[PDB]
Amino acid sequence: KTKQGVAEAAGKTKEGVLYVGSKTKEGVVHGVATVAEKTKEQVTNVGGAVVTGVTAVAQKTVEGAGSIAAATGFVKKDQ
Amino acid sequence: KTKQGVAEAAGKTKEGVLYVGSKTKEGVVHGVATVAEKTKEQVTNVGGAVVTGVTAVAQKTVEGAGSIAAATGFVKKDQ
Amino acid sequence: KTKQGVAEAAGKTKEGVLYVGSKTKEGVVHGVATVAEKTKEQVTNVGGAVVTGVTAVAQKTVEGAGSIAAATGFVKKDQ
Amino acid sequence: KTKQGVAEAAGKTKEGVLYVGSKTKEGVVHGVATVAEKTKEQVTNVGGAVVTGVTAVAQKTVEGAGSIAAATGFVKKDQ
Amino acid sequence: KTKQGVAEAAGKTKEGVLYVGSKTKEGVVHGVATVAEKTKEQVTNVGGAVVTGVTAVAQKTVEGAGSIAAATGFVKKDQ
Amino acid sequence: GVVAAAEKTKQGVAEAAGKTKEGVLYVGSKTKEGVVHGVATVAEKTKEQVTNVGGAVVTGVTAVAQKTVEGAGSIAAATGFVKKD
Amino acid sequence: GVVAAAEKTKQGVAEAAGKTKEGVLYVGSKTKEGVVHGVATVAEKTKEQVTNVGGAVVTGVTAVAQKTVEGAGSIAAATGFVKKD
Amino acid sequence: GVVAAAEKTKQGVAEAAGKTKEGVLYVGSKTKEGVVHGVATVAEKTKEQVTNVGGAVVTGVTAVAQKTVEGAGSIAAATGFVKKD
Amino acid sequence: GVVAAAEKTKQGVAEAAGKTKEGVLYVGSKTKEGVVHGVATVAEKTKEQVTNVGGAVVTGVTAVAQKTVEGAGSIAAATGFVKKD
Amino acid sequence: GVVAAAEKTKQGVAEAAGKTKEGVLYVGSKTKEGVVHGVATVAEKTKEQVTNVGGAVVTGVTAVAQKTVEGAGSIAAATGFVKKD
Ligand SMILES: Cc1cccc(C)c1NC(=O)Cn1nc(Cc2ccccc2)c2ccccc2c1=O
Ligand SMILES: Cc1cccc(C)c1NC(=O)Cn1nc(Cc2ccccc2)c2ccccc2c1=O
Ligand SMILES: Cc1cccc(C)c1NC(=O)Cn1nc(Cc2ccccc2)c2ccccc2c1=O
Ligand SMILES: Cc1cccc(C)c1NC(=O)Cn1nc(Cc2ccccc2)c2ccccc2c1=O
Ligand SMILES: Cc1cccc(C)c1NC(=O)Cn1nc(Cc2ccccc2)c2ccccc2c1=O
Repeated sequence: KTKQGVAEAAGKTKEGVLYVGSKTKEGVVHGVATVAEKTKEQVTNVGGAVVTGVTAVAQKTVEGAGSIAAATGFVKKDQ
Repeated sequence: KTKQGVAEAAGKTKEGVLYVGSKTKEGVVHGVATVAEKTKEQVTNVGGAVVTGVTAVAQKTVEGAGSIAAATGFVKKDQ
Repeated sequence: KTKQGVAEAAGKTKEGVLYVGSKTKEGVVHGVATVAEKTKEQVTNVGGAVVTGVTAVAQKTVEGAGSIAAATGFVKKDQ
Repeated sequence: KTKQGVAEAAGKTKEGVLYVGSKTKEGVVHGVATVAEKTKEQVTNVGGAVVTGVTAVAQKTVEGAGSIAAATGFVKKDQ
Repeated sequence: KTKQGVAEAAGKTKEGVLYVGSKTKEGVVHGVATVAEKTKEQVTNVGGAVVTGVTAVAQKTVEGAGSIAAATGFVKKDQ
Repeated sequence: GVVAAAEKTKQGVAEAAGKTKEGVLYVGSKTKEGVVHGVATVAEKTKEQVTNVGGAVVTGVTAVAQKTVEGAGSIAAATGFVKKD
Repeated sequence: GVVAAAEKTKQGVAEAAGKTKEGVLYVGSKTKEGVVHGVATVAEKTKEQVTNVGGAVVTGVTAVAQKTVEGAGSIAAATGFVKKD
Repeated sequence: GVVAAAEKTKQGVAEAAGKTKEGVLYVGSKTKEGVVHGVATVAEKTKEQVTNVGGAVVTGVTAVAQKTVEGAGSIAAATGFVKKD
Repeated sequence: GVVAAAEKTKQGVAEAAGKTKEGVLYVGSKTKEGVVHGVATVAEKTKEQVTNVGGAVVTGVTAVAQKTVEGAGSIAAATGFVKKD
Repeated sequence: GVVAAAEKTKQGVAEAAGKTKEGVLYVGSKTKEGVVHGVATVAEKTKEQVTNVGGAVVTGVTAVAQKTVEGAGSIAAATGFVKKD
């Protein structure tokens, strides 16, 4: 018996109005806003990596070892 | 017996109005907004990687090792 | 016996109005908005990768190792 | 028997209005806002990594060793 | 029997209005705001790593040893 | 006078506008004007008497949602001698 | 005067507009004007009497959703002598 | 006079605008104007009497949501001799 | 006079604007104007009597949400002799 | 006079603006104007009598949320002889 990340709700009544609710959020990206106004961007790239935009990554994994959620704007030359 | 990421709701009544609800969110990307107004972008690329737009990635995996959710704007020259 | 990512709801009554509901979201991309107004973009590419648009990827996998959800704007020259 | 990250709520009444709710947030990125107005950016890159945009990463993993959530703007040349 | 990071709420009444709620936040990034106005940035990079944008990373892991949540703007040349 | 020109190029765009007026636009947005949501009423034994003589009476469980642009929204109006010249 | 020109190019676009006025546009949007959602009523033993003499009475469980552009929305209106000249 | 020019380039954009006026825009936004949400009422034994003579009465459990642009929103209005010249 | 020029380049942008006026914009925002949220009422044995003669009475459990732009929002108004010239 | 120039470059941007006026903008913001939140009322045995003669009475459990732009918000107004010339 083991509980992990469990939302539990219980209610009891006889007469009237009863409301029961449960919510669970795991690995959730919520509410990302970006505004660019009159922005000047000049990029010169020679064999590299340049990142300018908006990146939103949400990952949920079970029994996963060595997982990478996001890898943005990198140069890898492993031998 | 094992519980993981479980939303549970229970309700009981005799007379009236009863509401029971349960929600679960795993690896969810919600609410991404981007606005660009009068933006100037000049890009010169020679053999590289340039990223300017909007990227939204949501991944849910079970029993997956070494998984990568997002890999944006990279140069890889492994030997 | 094992529960993972399970939404459960139960309700009981005798007289009146009863509502029971359950929702589950796994690997879901929701609500992506992008607006570009009077935007100038000049791109010169020679053998590279340039990404400017909007990308929304949602992936759900079971028993999958090494899976990649999104790989946007990259140059790969592995030997 | 073991409880970890569990939200529990219980309520009881006879007559009236009763509200029961439970919420759980694990590895959640919420409320990221970015505004750039009249911003000038000039980037010259030769074999490197340059990151300018907005990155929001949320990762939840169970039984995962060595996992990396985000790796942004790096140069790796391991031998 | 072991409790860790558990939010518990209980209420009882006979007549009237009763409210019971429980919330849990683990590894949550909330409320990040950034504004740049009339900002001039000139970057020249030769084989290095330069980071200028906004990064928000939230990671929750169970039974994970050696995990790294964020690694931003680094040069690694391990032998 | 508004003049835009582009000469001796490979890719060229020349746009000139005298007067411009933008409008309203909605992208991925939700709106709620005059919305009644989630009303629950429980009554066991209610004794009610109404005696109306030339009036406006609104009685019982009432849920009204209204949205008017160039008009008035009323629930109970007992008036008289309404004229427009 | 508005002039736009493009000469000696390979790909060229020249657009000139004197006066421009944008309009309204909806993209992936939801709207709710005058909406009644989720009304639940439970009554066991209700005794009700109504005596109406020249009036407007709204009685019982009532759910009204209205949307008017160039008119008035009313639920109960007991008026008299309405004239327009 | 507004002049924009671009000569002897490979990629060139020349835009000139005399007068410009931006508008309203919504991107991923939610709006709530005149919204009634989450009303719960429990009554066991209510004795109620109403005697109305030429008036406006609003009685019982009432949930009203209104949104007017160029009009007035009223719940109970007992007036008389309304004229417009 | 407003002049913008760009000559002898590889990538060039030239924009000139005489007069500019920005507008309102919402990005990932929530708004609540005239919102009633979370009202709970419990009554066991209420005895209530109303005697109305040419007036406006608002009675019982009432939840009103209003939003007006160019109009007035009233709940109970007992007036007389309203004229506009 | 406003002049912006850029010559003999590889990447060049030249922007000139005579008069500029920014506007309002919301990014990831929440607003609450005229909001009633979390009202709970419990009554056991209430005896109430109302005698109204040409007046405005607001009675009982009342929750009112109002938002007006170019109008007045009133709850109970017993006036007379309202004229506009
Ligand atoms: C709702 C209600 C109930 C009972 C008592 C009243 C006063 C009201 N309020 C109104 O009628 C508001 N109104 N008035 C006028 C003008 C007018 C009214 C009556 C007769 C002649 C002219 C009007 C004209 C054109 C389109 C809309 C409207 C409008 O909406
Ligand atoms: C709804 C209601 C019930 C009972 C009492 C009243 C006063 C109202 N309110 C209104 O009739 C509002 N109204 N008035 C007028 C003007 C008019 C009304 C009656 C007779 C002659 C002219 C009107 C004209 C054209 C299109 C719409 C409308 C409109 O909508
Ligand atoms: C709601 C209500 C109930 C009972 C008593 C009253 C005074 C009100 N309030 C109003 O009628 C407000 N109003 N008035 C006028 C002008 C007018 C009214 C009546 C007769 C002739 C002209 C009007 C004209 C055109 C479109 C809207 C409206 C409007 O909305
Ligand atoms: C709400 C209410 C109830 C009972 C008593 C009163 C005074 C009010 N208040 C108002 O009617 C406010 N008002 N007045 C006028 C002007 C006008 C009113 C009546 C007759 C002729 C002209 C008006 C005109 C056009 C569109 C809106 C309106 C408006 O909204
Ligand atoms: C709310 C209320 C209840 C009972 C008593 C009163 C005085 C008020 N207050 C107001 O009516 C405020 N008001 N007045 C006027 C002007 C006017 C009013 C009546 C008749 C003729 C002209 C008005 C005109 C146009 C649009 C809005 C309005 C407005 O909102």
